Order: sequence, then structure tokens, then C-alpha cells
Amino acid sequence: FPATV
Amino acid sequence: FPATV
Amino acid sequence: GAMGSMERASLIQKAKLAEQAERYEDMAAFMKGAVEKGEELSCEERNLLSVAYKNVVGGQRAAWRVLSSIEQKSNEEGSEEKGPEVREYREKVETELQGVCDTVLGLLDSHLIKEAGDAESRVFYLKMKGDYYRYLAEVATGDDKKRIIDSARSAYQEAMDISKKEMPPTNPIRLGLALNFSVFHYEIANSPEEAISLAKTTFDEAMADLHTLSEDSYKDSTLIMQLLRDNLTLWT
Amino acid sequence: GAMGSMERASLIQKAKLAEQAERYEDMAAFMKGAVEKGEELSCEERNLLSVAYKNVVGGQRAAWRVLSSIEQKSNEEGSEEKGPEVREYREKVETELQGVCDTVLGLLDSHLIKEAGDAESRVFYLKMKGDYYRYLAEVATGDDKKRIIDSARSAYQEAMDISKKEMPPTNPIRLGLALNFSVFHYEIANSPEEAISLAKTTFDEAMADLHTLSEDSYKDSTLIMQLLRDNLTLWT
Ligand SMILES: N=C(N)c1cc(-c2cccc(NC(=O)C3(Oc4ccc(Cl)cc4)CCC(F)(F)CC3)c2)cs1
Ligand SMILES: N=C(N)c1cc(-c2cccc(NC(=O)C3(Oc4ccc(Cl)cc4)CCC(F)(F)CC3)c2)cs1
Repeated sequence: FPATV
Repeated sequence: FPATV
Repeated sequence: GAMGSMERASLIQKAKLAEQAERYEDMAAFMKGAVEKGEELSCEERNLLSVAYKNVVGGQRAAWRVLSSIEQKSNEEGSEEKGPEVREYREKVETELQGVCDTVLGLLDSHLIKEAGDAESRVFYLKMKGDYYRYLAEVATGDDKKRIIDSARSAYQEAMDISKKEMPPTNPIRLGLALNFSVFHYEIANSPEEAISLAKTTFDEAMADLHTLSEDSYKDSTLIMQLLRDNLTLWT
Repeated sequence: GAMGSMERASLIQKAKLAEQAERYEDMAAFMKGAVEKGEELSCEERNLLSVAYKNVVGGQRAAWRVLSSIEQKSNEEGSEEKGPEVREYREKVETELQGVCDTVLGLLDSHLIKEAGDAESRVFYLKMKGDYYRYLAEVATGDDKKRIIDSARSAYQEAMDISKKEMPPTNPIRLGLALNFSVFHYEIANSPEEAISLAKTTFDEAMADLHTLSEDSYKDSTLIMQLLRDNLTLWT
């Protein structure tokens, strides 16, 4: 999964 | 802490 | 609210204790109680709220993904019928996830966003609104899926418009918003080219503003810039 | 019980799904529902029950330890009074932990232990009874603390007596029981010499029986023997 913050 | 199972 | 009888300051104190204890469901309940006192949230308090619910919903999302994957395999050509249990339990987790998202969206709508006038608060809350509609979108399949997607897009877009007018390109909230809106484009909106363009432009505009920052601000901005780069590497 | 309307087999299936999803509170609720169907538990089912509650209470214990440590520091000479919040929240977590322990002990008493006749089931359940009284003992401070300790000791002792008569010294249940009873002696009963003696004797008697085992049984027994050695290294 891609990075989120 | 010591090991328990 | 079962937190109605506790002091606002005690709720904030206990949210910090719950964080230290990795009790994020408790942390979220304490911060929901604090929001429901009706006062605006300080910067620290906004981040306590976001950290708590991000951890709760993040665990739900991971569990949902495990169960959805098992469910898909049970439906491949060759699988032995195992009955309704995988679907039922995936549905149970999904309903609990939707409930957490609705709770957060409810706090933002009553009345955090409408009282948020400063860019740092308003952008922060509108980013959260985009994020929690995005999590609803991840599990949506019905007559409402397009509308949920458009609700996420609309919240992110309003946050983007404010952030570009009112914050420097290195502001960590602005950077994190762009990171997540880029992921929305890639994973939800079937717009990988938009996702890549947004991440790249965000990264390059931040790069050019790093010279204005202190060492501590530099550290924060470059950390999120590295996440933008990580995603671009995943996608290209 | 809110699981009263679900099939026993569906509860077991969903417990396994919850495990895969790392949803251990759900896993525990499903297995509580299964126990409450009134039938004895198979070997696999007993381990599903134990895994679920061990994970739930293990998280509670870790949180309690964090909060107790903060509370002790707030009470050292020099600390700024922060009010009742640390104590209150530690108490909240403690009460929830005690509730989980009471729930498990209740399942063992109604009626898992009384129907358990085979050594592998009876020793397994009596070990659990010792373990959950031990967790109650870790947080106990009142008129009941000695009695809680003696309840743990008594359950462990009955399990030990059966295990020495009915199981080989390499049996993983027998080994895990001895490991944990040794920790009880060291950490609860203020008997480090008993703890060390028990761990060493258990290890040496297992060593001498390894030659009887298949490769897969050898792997299981030596894994727990390594935990005995780890503790002995910690304590000497
Ligand atoms: N947890 C706690 N007890 C406390 C946390 C804080 C606090 C203090 C300052 C900043 C932040 N955080 C952020 O402004 C964001 O998160 C960041 C993530 C990574 C980096 Cl490198 C920098 C910021 C920016 C991106 C986002 F998506 F909008 C989410 C908010 C938090 C005080 S107390
Ligand atoms: N989780 C799941 N879905 C499933 C697990 C099983 C299953 C199957 C066989 C054995 C075990 N386990 C154990 O007999 C014990 O645990 C061990 C721990 C480490 C090792 Cl090396 C060997 C055993 C022994 C020590 C203890 F304390 F009594 C606790 C039970 C479980 C089937 S299904």
C-alpha cells in the first residue's frame, strides 16, 4: 500500500 | 519480563 | 456521551496517557469527549484527535483487507463452499469501520469545521474529512459509492485550495494533504496520472522552499517529502 | 450471550478468521460463545480459546504496566501534583483486565474443568486457571491478594501433579506449565530459588526424553526448552 499520513 | 506461554 | 461528566482537561490528559499505553480506542473516546465540550481544539489537541482515530481505523482497515482477500479467494473458480461466515464477518468489521468513519465525520460536521477559521485548523480538518470519506470509499460498493468518492474529492479540493493560498509549500499539513490526495487519485479515483503529477509537483515546490526553514522545520518537511518520493517510486 | 444464535461451527470458523485478521477481542468473544454451547473443546478449539484471551489480556497487562509506571513516578519525592487522572485511568484499565480474567476463570469453572478428564485437556485448563489468577495477582493490593496468589498456586500445583503422572517430560503443555509456574514463583510468590530450581529440573528432564521424539515433536519441545533457558539466563 502507498504511504499516507 | 520473563518468558511465559 | 459517557465522557460528559469528565473535565475537558482531564480528557486531554487521559488521551495522552492512553497514547503512551497504546490504547488508541480509549484515546479516541477521550478526544471525542473533548470535542463534544464544544470549544475549539488547539494544535496539540487536533493532533491527539487525528492520531487516535487514524490508529483505530487503520487497524480496522488492515483487518478488512485480510478478510476481503479471504472472501475473494472463497469465490474463485474451484473453491469449496464454506458458507456465509467469511462474508458475515467481513461485513461485521466493515460496519464497525463505517461507524468509526461516521463518528469522525460527525465531529468534523458538528462543529469543528464550521468554527475553524485559521488555515492550520481548517486545512487540517478538511484533510481529515477527505481521509474518512476515502476510507468509506475503500469499502463502498452500492448506489452511494460515486457520491462517497465525490465527497472525499470535494473535501480534499477545498483543503488544497486553502493550503495553496495560505500555507508555504513546505508546511507539513499541506504536504500530508497532498500526499493523501495523491493516494486518493491513485487508489480510489482511478487517476494514476493525476496522483503522480500531484506528488511530483508537491515535492518540487517543497524542495524550492526548504532554504527558508530552521533545522527542526526542515526535518519535518523532508520526512513527508520522502513519503511523496516513496510513492512516486512505487508508481513509476 | 450475544453469540447464542450463532452455530458452534460458525463461531469456531469466525474465531480462526479473527485470528488471521489480528482481531483478538473478536476471537475471544467467538470462542466464549463456542464454550457456552456446552460441549467439550477439541485440542484445536482449546488453543483457539487460549490464544485469543492471552492476546487480549496481554495487551491489557502491557498498558497497565505503562500506566502503573507513570503513576509511581507521579508519587516520587519532587513530582508536581497532576491530580487524580493517572490513578483513575490505571484503575479503568485494571478493572477491564480483572473483568477479562474473571470471564476466563468463569468459563473454566462453568464448566470446562469439571468435564475435562484427559490429561491434555485437564492440565491445559488448570494451567489457564493458574495463569489468569496470576494476572489478577499482578494487580492485586487488598485483603484478597494472598488468597488470589494461593488460588494461582493451587491451580498450578494440581496441573503439575497431573502432568508429572500422565505426560512425558517433553510434552509442550507440561513444559509451558512449568515455565509459567516458575515465573509465578519468581515474580508473584517471591520465591526466586523455587523458580530457578523448577526451570532447571524441567529443562534437564526434557533434555533426557528428546531422543524419543519425532522431528516435529522435537521442534516444539526444544522451542519451549529454550524459553526455560532464557529465563534461567535472566535470573542467574
Ligand atoms: N501525538 C501527539 N501526542 C502529538 C502530536 C503533536 C504534533 C505537533 C506538530 C505537528 C504534528 N503533526 C502534523 O502536523 C501532521 O503530522 C505529521 C506527520 C509527520 C511529520 Cl514528519 C510531521 C507532521 C502533518 C501531516 C498531517 F497529515 F496533516 C497530520 C498532522 C503533531 C503534538 S502532540
Ligand atoms: N492458533 C491456532 N489457530 C492453533 C494452535 C494449535 C495448536 C496445536 C498444537 C499445539 C498448540 N500449542 C500448545 O499446545 C501450547 O502452546 C505452544 C507454544 C509454543 C510451542 Cl513451540 C508449542 C506449543 C503448549 C504450551 C501452552 F502454554 F500450554 C500453550 C499451548 C497449538 C492448533 S490451531
